[PDB]
Amino acid sequence: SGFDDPGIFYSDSFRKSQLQRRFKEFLRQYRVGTDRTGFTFKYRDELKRHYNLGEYWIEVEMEDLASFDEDLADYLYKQPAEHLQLLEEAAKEVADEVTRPRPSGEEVLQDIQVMLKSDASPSSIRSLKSDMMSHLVKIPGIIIAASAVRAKATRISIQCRSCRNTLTNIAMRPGLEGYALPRKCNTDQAGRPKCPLDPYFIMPDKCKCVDFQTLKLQELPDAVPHGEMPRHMQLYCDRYLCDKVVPGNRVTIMGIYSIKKFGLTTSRGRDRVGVGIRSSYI
Amino acid sequence: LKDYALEKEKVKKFLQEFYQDDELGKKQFKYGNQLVRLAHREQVALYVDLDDVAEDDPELVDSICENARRYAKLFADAVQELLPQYKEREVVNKDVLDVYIEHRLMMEQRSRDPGMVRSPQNQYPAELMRRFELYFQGPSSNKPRVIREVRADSVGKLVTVRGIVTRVSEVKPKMVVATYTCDQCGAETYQPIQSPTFMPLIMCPSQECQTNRSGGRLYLQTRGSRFIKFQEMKMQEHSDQVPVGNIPRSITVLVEGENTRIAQPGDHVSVTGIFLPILRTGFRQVVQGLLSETYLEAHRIVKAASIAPEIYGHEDVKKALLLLLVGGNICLMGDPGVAKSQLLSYIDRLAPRSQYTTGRGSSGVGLTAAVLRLTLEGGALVLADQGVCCIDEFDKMAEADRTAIHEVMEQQTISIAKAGILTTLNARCSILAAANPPAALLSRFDLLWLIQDRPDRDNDLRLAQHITYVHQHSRQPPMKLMRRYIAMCREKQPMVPESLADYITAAYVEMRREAWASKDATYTSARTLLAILRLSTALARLRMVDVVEKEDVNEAIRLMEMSKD
Amino acid sequence: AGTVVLDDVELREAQRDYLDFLDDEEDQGIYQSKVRELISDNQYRLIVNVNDLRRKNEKRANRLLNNAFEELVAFQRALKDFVASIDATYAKQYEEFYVGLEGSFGSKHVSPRTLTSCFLSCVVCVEGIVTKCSLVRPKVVRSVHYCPATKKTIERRYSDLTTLVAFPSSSVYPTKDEENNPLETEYGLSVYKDHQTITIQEMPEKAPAGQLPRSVDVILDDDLVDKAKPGDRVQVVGTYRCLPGKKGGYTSGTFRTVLIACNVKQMSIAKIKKFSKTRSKDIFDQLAKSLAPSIHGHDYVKKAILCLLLGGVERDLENGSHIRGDINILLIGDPSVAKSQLLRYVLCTAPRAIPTTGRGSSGVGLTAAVTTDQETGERRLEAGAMVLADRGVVCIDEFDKMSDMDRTAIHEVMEQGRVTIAKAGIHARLNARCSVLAAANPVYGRYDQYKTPMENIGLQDSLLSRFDLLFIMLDQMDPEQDREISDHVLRMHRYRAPGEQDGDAMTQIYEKHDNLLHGTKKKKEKMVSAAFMKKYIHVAKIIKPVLTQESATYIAEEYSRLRSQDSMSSDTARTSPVTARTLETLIRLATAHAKARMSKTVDLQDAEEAVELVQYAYFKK
Amino acid sequence: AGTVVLDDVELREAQRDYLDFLDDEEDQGIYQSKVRELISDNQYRLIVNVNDLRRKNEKRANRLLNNAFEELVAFQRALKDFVASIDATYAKQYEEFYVGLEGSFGSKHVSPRTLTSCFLSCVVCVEGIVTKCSLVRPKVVRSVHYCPATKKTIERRYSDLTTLVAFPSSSVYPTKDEENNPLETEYGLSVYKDHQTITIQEMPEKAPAGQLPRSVDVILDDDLVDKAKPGDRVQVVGTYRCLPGKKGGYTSGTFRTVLIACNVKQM
DNA sequence: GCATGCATGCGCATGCATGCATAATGCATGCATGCGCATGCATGC
DNA sequence: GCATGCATGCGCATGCATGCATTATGCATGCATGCGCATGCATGC
Ligand SMILES: Nc1ncnc2c1ncn2[C@@H]1O[C@H](COP(=O)(O)OP(=O)(O)O)[C@@H](O)[C@H]1O
Ligand SMILES: Nc1ncnc2c1ncn2[C@@H]1O[C@H](COP(=O)(O)OP(=O)(O)O)[C@@H](O)[C@H]1O
Ligand SMILES: [Mg+2]
Ligand SMILES: [Mg+2]
Ligand SMILES: [Zn+2]
Ligand SMILES: [Zn+2]
Repeated sequence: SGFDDPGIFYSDSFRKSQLQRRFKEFLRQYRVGTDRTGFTFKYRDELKRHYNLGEYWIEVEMEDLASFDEDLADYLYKQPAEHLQLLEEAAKEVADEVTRPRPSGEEVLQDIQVMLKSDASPSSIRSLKSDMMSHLVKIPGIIIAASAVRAKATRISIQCRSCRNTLTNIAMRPGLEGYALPRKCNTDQAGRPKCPLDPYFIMPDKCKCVDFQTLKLQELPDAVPHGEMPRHMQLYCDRYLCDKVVPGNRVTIMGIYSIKKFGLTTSRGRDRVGVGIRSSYI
Repeated sequence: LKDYALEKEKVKKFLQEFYQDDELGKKQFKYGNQLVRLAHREQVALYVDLDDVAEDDPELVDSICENARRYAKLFADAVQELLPQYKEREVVNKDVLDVYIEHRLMMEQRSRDPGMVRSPQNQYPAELMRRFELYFQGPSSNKPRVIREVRADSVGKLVTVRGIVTRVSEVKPKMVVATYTCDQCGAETYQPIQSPTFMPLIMCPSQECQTNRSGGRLYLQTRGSRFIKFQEMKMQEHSDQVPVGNIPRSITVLVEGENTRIAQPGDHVSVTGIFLPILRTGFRQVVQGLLSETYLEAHRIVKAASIAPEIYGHEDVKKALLLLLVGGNICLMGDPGVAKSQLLSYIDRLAPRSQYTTGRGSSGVGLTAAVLRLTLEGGALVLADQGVCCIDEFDKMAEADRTAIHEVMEQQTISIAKAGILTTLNARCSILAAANPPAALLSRFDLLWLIQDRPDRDNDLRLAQHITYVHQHSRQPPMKLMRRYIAMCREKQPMVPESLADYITAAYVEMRREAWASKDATYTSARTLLAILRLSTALARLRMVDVVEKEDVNEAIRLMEMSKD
Repeated sequence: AGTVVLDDVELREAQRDYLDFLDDEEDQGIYQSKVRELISDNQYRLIVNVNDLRRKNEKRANRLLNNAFEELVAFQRALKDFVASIDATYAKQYEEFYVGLEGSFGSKHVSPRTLTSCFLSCVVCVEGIVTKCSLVRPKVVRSVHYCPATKKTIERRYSDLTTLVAFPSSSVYPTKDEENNPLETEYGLSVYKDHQTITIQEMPEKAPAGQLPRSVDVILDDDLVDKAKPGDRVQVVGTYRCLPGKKGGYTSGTFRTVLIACNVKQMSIAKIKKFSKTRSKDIFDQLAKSLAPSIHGHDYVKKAILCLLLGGVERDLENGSHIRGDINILLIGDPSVAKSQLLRYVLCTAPRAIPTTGRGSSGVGLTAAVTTDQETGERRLEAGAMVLADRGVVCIDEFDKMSDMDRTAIHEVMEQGRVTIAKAGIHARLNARCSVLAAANPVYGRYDQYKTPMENIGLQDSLLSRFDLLFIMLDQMDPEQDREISDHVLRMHRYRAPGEQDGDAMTQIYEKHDNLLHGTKKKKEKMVSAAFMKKYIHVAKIIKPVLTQESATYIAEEYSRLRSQDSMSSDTARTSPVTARTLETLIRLATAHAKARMSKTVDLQDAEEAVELVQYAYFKK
Repeated sequence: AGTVVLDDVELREAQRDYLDFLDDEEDQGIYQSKVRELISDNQYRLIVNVNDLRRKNEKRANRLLNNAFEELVAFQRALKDFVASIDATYAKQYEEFYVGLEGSFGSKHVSPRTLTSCFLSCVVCVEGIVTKCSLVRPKVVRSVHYCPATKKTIERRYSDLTTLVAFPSSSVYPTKDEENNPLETEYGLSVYKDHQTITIQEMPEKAPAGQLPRSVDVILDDDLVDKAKPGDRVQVVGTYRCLPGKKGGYTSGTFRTVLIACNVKQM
């Protein structure tokens, strides 16, 4: 009849998905104990208790995962960005499995932050060079500055000027990365006149927000070379990692070595010697 | 406005309630039996009467009348929910579509745990698994409307119309829901259709393809798709309802699965339908805004004794007309002023399948058939197939029409070979013709009746008295039964025994001998014997006898003698 | 848009002026009863005389003619106010009411050829013929949608031609919720209005000879959808505006001009009761005598024409049988016996009269035709002369020159009154109930007395039986008859219209006596006025008489007597054969005479008059 | 915009619930005398105990604490209805009335250091000291103009923070007629409302020793303009919302969070 | 009381996140009408 | 009645006015803070 639009539907199906399934089985199966006294389900019970108490975070030791299956542990050491997402989805699915009979009304299943911990000996901050980009590194230091906690968006929704149509549930990228709005209104309009150029506005009240913090880390005075100025580093903290460190503490931090991504902006200032340099962080 | 849940519950209880009506004189659970049959493939569509609902709640009926489509969907969902309760056994024999439905339900039970979260897009479309259709019957209190007066006030309502059929479309499948398979996954994608045209999809919305970001591409399938039977109908007003000096108006109807193949061109029909628009996108127009075209969606389509007692006299001609109607070609030639046209009009009105032509108005393309945007549409001779055709002022027709009529009478098929048309048409119809005062009529036709106006005083006075009675009291001096009697009569087929042949043979020979004695006689041939045999068989059929008898042969001989004299 | 207006002197004053215009309390105005009639009839528009407005308030009329849209808006607001005042309940049904216009516009009375840009944005009047029409289409005004996901219903309002210029923000159909939940359209709750487009051409009679015609395009709104049809002569009053083209960068600077109609017009008790009850027979006596003073003598033809004007009675029965009720006449005479004058007078007097000479119209243009529409590929029906003249009169001059096939075609109309049409793809039965006048010259130029009428007429018996009456007229050169004819002709010639100076270039029941048009001797009698004659004819045509038992046997016996006298008439020949149609003709003429004098039943005198007519017409010396 | 809403179960039910909450006929409630006091004092806002609402209707309190804006709108509508009911004459003066909140919020009692994105779009309570204040500035709500050329007056309505997101079509000051005749602004007939901005810091007595302080920014509307001064210890209850940045192509994805006060208390 | 220390205080430079300003051309579609063809109607002789 | 004339009628090509579709990058401005300077206050001896 040319008026309605019922949409699109699909049905459940009859290698990354297999990786997520492997992580889920690891979480549901892992146990620690003895043959004499049996074994206890470490991560299952831990996730159950944390979700029940309201703490949306768990900590995973890489040695346990390597014991369970070395392939996934080796994978996490090389491409943390994707396998972290897969492991978080597996943790969310397990938490849904264990705590199905929740109190009424609170049906919404929230995300879960997965932290990492290992017994590997650290390495000097001076060893950070080009070869370690996008890998997982462990570094000691002393914290000297900590900015205020701010808000950063993970899901956004935008509206059109003329026809007031909406694009919803757009996923933002983690880290210090931006987003560019589209310029064309994607609506089929025949006979109707069309929308202008650049018609989109960001709706603030319909976005998902998380905590955000930046830290300044200095090389340990115990390991600074004689007669050399100490070096510094900038750290990114998200969600539950905020407020865990006070300036002046001596900390060991495991993270990913990255660069900021805010587009191909032109260099500024009266000095323009450097070409193709992106500010780095962890 | 009222919540749909309460009315859905009311619909369910109404379907579960009624016990009242039974044909055999009892109290029978009708809707329960209908639902039990619906559980398996013993019934593939259900019709709901809005007169039975009126007993308990008329506001439901009014809301159904004004908002018919929403209530149709609600009824469909309610019946689908009720179906599992009434089911008692698995299908004894099932076809391809049932095999898909069973397999999909089985794997849905296999995979989906009761507690896992399911996206609103992850469900099956309602109409894909459904295999039964619901239609409504117009209220008896509701008065049928006229094609001319349905307007914007009637868009979206439930209406009942009566009209004449002029155009019918051949059956073709119509898409309901399209099924897609991804290039790199086992998932299935469903696309509902509610538009005259649609744009096929490309990428796969399945969860696995999304998680892997594989970029798999969809492909259509025809086996998994759902198709329905679709037909297009054209209707016109009766000549009675047209105002002064105007022309009949037309409307367009769409016809669904079981309602398909009910109506034929030239039939008078009553249609219960919903009046809905179609959004039109195309050539630019003068006035801005949203215009639309209207059309009708159907849910139900519904289609010796005295012959012309108003006309005085011609009793033997009336008997011959009765025999022609009953069956096993009659021509009348008369002076002007004798009502020959009115007999043909009565014959046209009485016959189930009939056509009536007046002369050059229906000449040429009005007969035979022609090609129109391509489909071939027939004329009066084609429409009257297996019926009776009536032609007035036969002698004034063009020669081509007369040749076509002769071909229909003798060969019973039409052959057309012209630029763009090369066909043979089946016309198994008997012809009644009228004319004014030739060897062609005697040789080709079976029975000729010559009506000569001899001015006898007594006959003229009686005719005047009868006409005055008709004009004054509007009724003759002291059809459904006739139609039923003819229908019952035509069911049987008598047979000719071996012995009577000799008698018949003798008669024929003697008749021809007399015709050879009277040199003024014109025609006797085996065609006359065939006509006599056919008339005797028709009379035996009237008596419902298995074996031809003597009285039928005598009456046929007497009728032929009266016609010839 | 939050912009609002607080004060406007002109609009408020104009609204006040219309409020005072439509009060009708201290005046003899009628508009109050008009509004009450509109409420009674459920209609929602009014027609107001422009001359009346100018008489009451000339400035408002000047402003309305010079400026249309704002003044029309003020009119509609005032109508809403007064409809609410008289009955606020009825005003709830309709959004806004409308105003029609009527009266002599004067200078603005403009032909389709003389419409110019000088009259833009004003109200104009135009007279023309209709050539193109389009199918009726609905248009959305208010839309309603429902969301099964959230159980919420919303409504959107549309206003496209209400505002002069529209923008892409409006006229957008909603399909999705704020959270992308699908919406289901609910057609029952929406609001639609009908729309049609027609084309009008300057009438060929008015256009200068040898020049191509010019046309205007008209848009018909919801109320005026079915008020026009192709091939019709109409007068349209409405606004003349420009058409906004759709968005673009470069424009040539040429707009399209479209007339938006507001009014469409099809151009056209005690006294009667007393006169009828007192006169009875004298009713038809005077009506026959006073039929046309311009024509001398011929009482029988005047009686027959009056019988056509009154006519018979259409009858139907249980079996669907139809019985004809119309009358048909054929006149044959020598030249200069004023047959064409009679035809022209019947054209002038009869309500629906169409003249169609012998070779002027062919068989296709008489009844109807079927044409394949190139725009859609469908088949459409075009009505001919006889279908247009339903329950009317068709006059055929020079009937003898008509071809045989056309007469065979006319047979269908003359016998049953219907036309059957069929071509592969469509078939119909159109109504064509009608009456026919025909005048035909004799074959030998002048009627031969010695030869029998059959040789002179030269027509078959079937066609003669189709006609109810045959009349033969002769120019006998009697000196006294010639003197009378000369007196009458020169009296009519010397007459001049009263109120017109000599030498210049160029209602009472009974007409005032005239010295020349009537004469000194005729002072003892009077003639009936034309207007009362038309009113009485219409009233008589409405009346439905019934046949009595006294006259049926009498008429049947006389029909048998005629069919036996067929052998007795030895001294004279017969003009027309006697068939079964003669009895129906007798009954029809009896009923026509019973219509002439308003009563309830058919009496013996009407039968006697019918039989006198039949005897006179059917035999000649 | 011609779009309208016909039915909404949640909003209508919430309005009915507040109507029953503020009746005080068959109960020992006091809000009727509070409304009479407000009418007597020409003030146009009310303060309602959160604990009282939770005791009478726990579900409404839960929804209001978890979702602020819609529930506050329903409160304001109910106040308008009851002010019209008791005395319709007084309700003519003001466009819409406002609601304050009071009582023990419990878990939502939050220090400026512990405000997080978890409490966004909810009503929060904060205790702090005032450090920065700004001058009071008027803001236009309804504008009125006059045309000496045509002797016509027009009025334009403005609504910026009433709606979550604003567009360039609105917030445009008219200066010319449809035929380019100049318009003269008439400041007497227009409508303005006052506006102020303050900053609140966590009290040094409460902050952990040796750590830098953290602060929040507050916007004070027309009624609460003069209720705060620098160097003062206050408690503020109000909504915690994001701030819409002006139009642009590329966004970094970091919003600004601003607390919009509804109640300010001098402890 | 005079000599000295010094926590407070002020004005102009650069660095960096947000924010502001710019801005016709080419290609597609439906309406009007010519040109070849076959059917069919009407008109003579 | 048969032979001929012919006004009507239909389908596919091109020509021409309106109408439709497309579409990121570079430069400017205000907030934060270092560095040199002079006044002035407070603290000793
Ligand atoms: N036997 C009859 N009985 C009654 N009416 C008759 C009879 N014969 C003729 N008529 C009347 O005479 C009229 C004959 O006209 P019609 O039947 O058209 O003649 P035809 O068919 O020869 O052209 C009809 O209207 C009919 O009413
Ligand atoms: N009876 C009459 N009375 C008056 N005028 C007559 C009469 N008969 C003939 N005429 C005159 O003779 C003329 C006849 O012309 P017309 O009616 O064309 O004759 P026809 O129609 O016979 O060819 C008319 O102009 C009319 O004035
Ligand atoms: Mg006939
Ligand atoms: Mg004449
Ligand atoms: Zn848009
Ligand atoms: Zn797939």
